[PDB]
Amino acid sequence: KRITTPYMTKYERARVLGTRALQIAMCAPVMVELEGETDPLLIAMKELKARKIPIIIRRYLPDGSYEDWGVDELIISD
Amino acid sequence: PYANQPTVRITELTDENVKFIIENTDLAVANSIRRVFIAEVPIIAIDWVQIDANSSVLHDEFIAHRLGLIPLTSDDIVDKLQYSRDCTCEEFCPECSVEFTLDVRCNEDQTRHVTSRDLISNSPRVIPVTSRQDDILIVKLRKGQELRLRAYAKKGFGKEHAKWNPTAGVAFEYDPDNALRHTVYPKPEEWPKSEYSELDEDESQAPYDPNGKPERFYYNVESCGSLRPETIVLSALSGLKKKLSDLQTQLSHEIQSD
Amino acid sequence: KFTKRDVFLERGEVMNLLMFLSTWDGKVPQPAILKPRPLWTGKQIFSLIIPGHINCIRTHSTHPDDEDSGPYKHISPGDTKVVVENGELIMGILCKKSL
Amino acid sequence: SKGENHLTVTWKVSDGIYQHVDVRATLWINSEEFEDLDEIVARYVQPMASFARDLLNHKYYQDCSGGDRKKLEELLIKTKKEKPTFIPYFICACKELPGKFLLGYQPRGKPRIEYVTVTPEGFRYRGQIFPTVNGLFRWFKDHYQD
Amino acid sequence: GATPAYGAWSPSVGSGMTPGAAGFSPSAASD
Amino acid sequence: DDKIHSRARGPIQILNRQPMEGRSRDGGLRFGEMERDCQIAHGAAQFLRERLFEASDPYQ
Amino acid sequence: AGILFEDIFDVKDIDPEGKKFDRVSRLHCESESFKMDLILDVNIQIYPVDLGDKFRLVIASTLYEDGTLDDGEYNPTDDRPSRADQFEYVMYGKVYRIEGDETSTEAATRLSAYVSYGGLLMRLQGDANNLHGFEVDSRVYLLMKKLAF
Amino acid sequence: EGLIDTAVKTAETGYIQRRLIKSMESVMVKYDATVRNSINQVVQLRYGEDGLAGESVEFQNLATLKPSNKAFEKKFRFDYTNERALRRTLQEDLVKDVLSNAHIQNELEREFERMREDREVLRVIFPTGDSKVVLPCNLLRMIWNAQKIFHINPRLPSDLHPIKVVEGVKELSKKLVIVNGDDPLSRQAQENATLLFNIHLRSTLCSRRMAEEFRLSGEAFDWLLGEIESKFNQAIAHPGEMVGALAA
Amino acid sequence: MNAPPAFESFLLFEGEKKITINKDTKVPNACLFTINKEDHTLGNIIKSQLLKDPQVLFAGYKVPHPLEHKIIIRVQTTPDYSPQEAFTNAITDLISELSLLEERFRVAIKDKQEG
RNA sequence: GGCGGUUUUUU
Ligand SMILES: [Zn+2]
Repeated sequence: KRITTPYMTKYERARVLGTRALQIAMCAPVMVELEGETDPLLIAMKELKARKIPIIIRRYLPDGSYEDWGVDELIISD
Repeated sequence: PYANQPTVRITELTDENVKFIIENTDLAVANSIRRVFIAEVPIIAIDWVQIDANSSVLHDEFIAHRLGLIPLTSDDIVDKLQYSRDCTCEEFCPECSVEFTLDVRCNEDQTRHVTSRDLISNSPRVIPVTSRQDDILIVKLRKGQELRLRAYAKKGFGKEHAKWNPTAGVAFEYDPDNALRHTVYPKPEEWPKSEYSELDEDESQAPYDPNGKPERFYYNVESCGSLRPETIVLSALSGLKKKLSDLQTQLSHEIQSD
Repeated sequence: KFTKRDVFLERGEVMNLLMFLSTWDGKVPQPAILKPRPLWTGKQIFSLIIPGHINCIRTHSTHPDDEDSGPYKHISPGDTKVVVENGELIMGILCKKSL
Repeated sequence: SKGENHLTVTWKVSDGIYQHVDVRATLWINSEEFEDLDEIVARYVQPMASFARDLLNHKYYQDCSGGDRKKLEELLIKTKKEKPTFIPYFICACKELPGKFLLGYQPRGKPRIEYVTVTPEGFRYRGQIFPTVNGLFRWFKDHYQD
Repeated sequence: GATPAYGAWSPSVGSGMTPGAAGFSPSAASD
Repeated sequence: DDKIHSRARGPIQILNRQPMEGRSRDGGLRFGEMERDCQIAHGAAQFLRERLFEASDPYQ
Repeated sequence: AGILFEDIFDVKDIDPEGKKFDRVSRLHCESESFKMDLILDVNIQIYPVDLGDKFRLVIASTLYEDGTLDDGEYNPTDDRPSRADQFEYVMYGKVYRIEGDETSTEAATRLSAYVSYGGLLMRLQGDANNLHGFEVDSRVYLLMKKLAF
Repeated sequence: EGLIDTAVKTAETGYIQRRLIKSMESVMVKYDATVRNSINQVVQLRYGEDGLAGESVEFQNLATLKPSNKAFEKKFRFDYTNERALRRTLQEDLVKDVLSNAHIQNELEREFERMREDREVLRVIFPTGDSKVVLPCNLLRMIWNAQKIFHINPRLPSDLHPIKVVEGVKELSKKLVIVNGDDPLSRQAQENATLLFNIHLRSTLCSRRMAEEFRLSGEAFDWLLGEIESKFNQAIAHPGEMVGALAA
Repeated sequence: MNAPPAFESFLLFEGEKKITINKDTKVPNACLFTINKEDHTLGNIIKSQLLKDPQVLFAGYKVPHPLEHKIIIRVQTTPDYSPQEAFTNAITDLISELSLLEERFRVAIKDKQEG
């Protein structure tokens, strides 16, 4: 019974990319085959394109409730 | 699918400037030769100055700047000397540099005019333009002031610094009569006629020529005093040829490695 | 001044300008004037700069208003009425109204 | 060599085609393997490889020069006109796709390729796992008319 | 790494149409 | 040359442990309230906090 | 064949509204057989033209006789036959508009093809019978040669 | 005088902008698609009285606005009686259909009634007759791109049945949603929010217009619908945007 | 303070190659030659010589940046003629032409000097 | 390891 928009806002996308890049920089298991790159930000972008980032966004609503979305669940904008 | 056969004709040969005309060549080659005259032309000039005592009124770097601007003849020494950077020794060896010394001191009451004549060069031929017309004024000293220094002049080209710029003012002109229309005159009658204009005084500019290529490039190379004008032309042609030869050698090595 | 109708370039100038195009497909366009000599046009060279298949119409600054009503609507004598189709400049001159 | 702790076992899928498997290619097992690493093979890798090699027991299997898709395609599009009443089927192994086997046949008058996967319990075809190796081949001959 | 998943891949099945008649070979026994 | 300036954790004041001010004192540029409003409009709260805390005056 | 159009024209007026540019001018020409108007813009500089001059204008879709429909690219290194060998002024443009006097019942009887040669515009107005080979969004050539008569 | 004016302007506008920003530095769009301040007080049920970002909006004209009744009637009615014109536009396999089937005739009559209703709404909404209005998707440019891509060639009879255009527009209006929810109040708010846009969309994509001026084909129209819905969804405002600071 | 020296406009740095070749993938028989530590002098002439060669479909040099001492010459010849040999022949014929011009100039000068 | 004020300049 989720009513929030099914698209990924730019703010959420940017924050998720930065967070995944940081987790990767701290030596973490990737969720996609690396074609031959070492930039953690690029790896996070590739992971986003592949839809394999193990992160779910907890969007809060004005009342107080919150809806948990998944990078592989909601549609990506860019 | 090959190059062309350019011809040359000199119109004025003097010890200060040379006017010539190159025919059956390309505008790019003409401009390249001009830029090579202005920059890539080996020539000697003061470069490493050492001042032991300067009580003059100017600065300590002002003297070095003026000494670097002073020309030095190098008719048959620049082709022999090598670049100090490519030298295979330490300290300015006479094989790749010329030495100069200056030691002046104003004793009399009248002010002194330290000119370029005070630059006593160790070599006979490498000397400032004072052979054959006043000398280059370095500084003026008053009673009680002095100036003692020793300088070394090396080989270089204009691309590095303006001191090694032999050509004073290269005048290059192609197509006097705006025939190729490379320059559109809003009012042709208001512009004068070029020095090399063969058009009569009635018509303002020659008519249009569609199947017309830029040819007949007029050069007027004016030498500063170091190298003769014809010597500058020959040195520039040799330098351009050497650059092309080095590029070809590098290309052959690169093709062979791949 | 480059996008005017009386702008003609030689193969040398065209190939030199094409060097400064980071999105060039690598193919030289057919010259607007094959004979008596290959002459490109300023507008023809600028067409390659427009990416994709963009379509737009714009009016030039010195565009007489009493032109669309009378004849020569789709063929302006003064070379106005910028009409870009499939990302290719056809008519008109570029100015602040278009760029 | 990819990471640490885990271990990789390389085995023979068939005649020429090999396959690597990393244990947690992902192969799950129990924790007692640390005491007798012989079990990862004596209970999973070796039985799976034997199931994969069982195709060698049937003469209908071939090599096709390491499983050349082009060769099978040309053969299938030529035999359709050379012997319409005797269209053969083939089962081969691909060198560019370990763990899979190409089952080449003609569903219709158009070219098409199909693959079958091997699993610890047996094989996998059309999304259904089979406990035996012959059961899948006997079920294909009946359910290939879809 | 250079040795990724193989069996975990989902075998995609292709679709098609062919209003054909029944004239193929029968079936064999399982024995 | 008289106007070029940079910084990478230079000296800090004594009253409010924040970067100095002035090119001579080797100080950092001021992130004005207008810059705060610009960042708010962009929506880069992480960058905003990094500028107004991380690279300003961290303290516990 | 590919000859979308071919006809002789004669010049009758140049830049009626005053010459705007310095190298291009309008050529208000009229046919001799088909009775058609032509508002061409040519390069007066390289190919000068005066009043009363006649030229054989041939709008084609390709320069080859056999008609292979070239892809469209500058390829001077081509030894194939070319229709441009017997023409003095050639240009490559793309017809961008085809207006007509259509109605809501009976078809159109008079068309007008507006083509742009990379900047230079040409309007060829006439009947809706000889302009069948003109279609919007399509490359064409000019091919015009002056007749000595 | 000019220098003094510039100085005083720079001195006053600074304080003005400072106050404007401190008044609304906290306003922002929430995930509930509603603008609120720091106290969660609703300022706008939908951002900009629409719920769309101010970046993907361009100027357009309302075709059905300020027309002459007779002009509007003859331009947005699609006469299914002139068999000659019907053959000229559509194809023979459609002229007979539009002539025989009366369900299609009733559907077009209902469409024209809806078009008249939307025109009256615009007239009572936009007094003074101002056609220039800001809307998200530029339908004219989209139709032009579709033509140039699919090579429509406006001259030959197109293959697009008016029932197809009507059902496509209806399905597209049902898809574009802002106030999600089957509740009566939710549906009423959704209709009121996307009213002007749907009115403009219908006025542009009309049976007579699509069959006379555009001549789009079936695939071209399908691509047009897809592009319109994608662009509208992209222009939807992104929750978590400081609309307050932007307006300041 | 950050003014570059004056020798970095012609002198090569340890590791930098004078000329580099890169084949393009957009069109056949196309090669870009990157020359380091050169200017328009050693580029405009080569472009003009390549243009004269009829088998060269395209030939043009550019400078990625004025402060950067580097140029890129894109060449494209017929499929039966490679850009490497095109460049080689261009440079060779240009060198021969410059030598002939120098000899002619020298003889003209020696004739003008009392002759 | 150093402060407050004023003035002058620059976008
Ligand atoms: Zn030495």
